[PDB]
Amino acid sequence: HAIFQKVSVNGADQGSLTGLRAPNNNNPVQNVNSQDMICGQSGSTSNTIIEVKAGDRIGAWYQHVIGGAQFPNDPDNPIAKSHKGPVMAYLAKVDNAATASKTGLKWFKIWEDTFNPSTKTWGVDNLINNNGWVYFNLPQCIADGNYLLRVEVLALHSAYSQGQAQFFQSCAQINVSGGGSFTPASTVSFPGAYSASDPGILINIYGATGQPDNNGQPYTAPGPAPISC
Ligand SMILES: [Cu+2]
Repeated sequence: HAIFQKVSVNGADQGSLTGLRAPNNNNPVQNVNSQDMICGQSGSTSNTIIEVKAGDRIGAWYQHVIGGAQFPNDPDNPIAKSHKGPVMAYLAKVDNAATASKTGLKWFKIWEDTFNPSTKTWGVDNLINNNGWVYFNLPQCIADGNYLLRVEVLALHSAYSQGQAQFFQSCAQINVSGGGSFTPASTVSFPGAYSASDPGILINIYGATGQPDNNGQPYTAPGPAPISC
């Protein structure tokens, strides 16, 4: 249970919920065919469009609730340690990131932090150690203009049952300057890109000793592979 609620651009804090379409509650989305998969549950919307340069170091901040820890010494801030899973970031080109409908967009993945089998480290593990932040560079080649920036935590602690994987998503409204001429060869739909039966969604991550180490096996994140310039 956590909410993507803040963006940083090359270390510059943009402010809580500034430029975000984020849910009001930290409850997970579990139906991969729901419209809630696009930007999380409908909650707060911002009029701000975050100005970014292609290649910038983007930070995405998860916290247990809106504003940080739910209470002093909250053990589930930024997110419960049991919630092992990947973190993924997608882009969708839109004309107007402040007014565009989240429905029917053409998404492509730009980054993911999934699972390292030799270190037994999940993307969520890195999120926790970075105090809720996940860091990734916008591709140098993406074209100028407005995008929705979709960041997604997929918690797999009870994903061994159908439809029980937990998704925590929000969208950031951005405008890219100094970009290139990249257009994705292929795009995916949200909802639609994920299926409940995907090997990275319907999965038992627990090993011999009951640890969430995926039995040291490689993990296949759902959706397309990250694009390359
Ligand atoms: Cu949770």
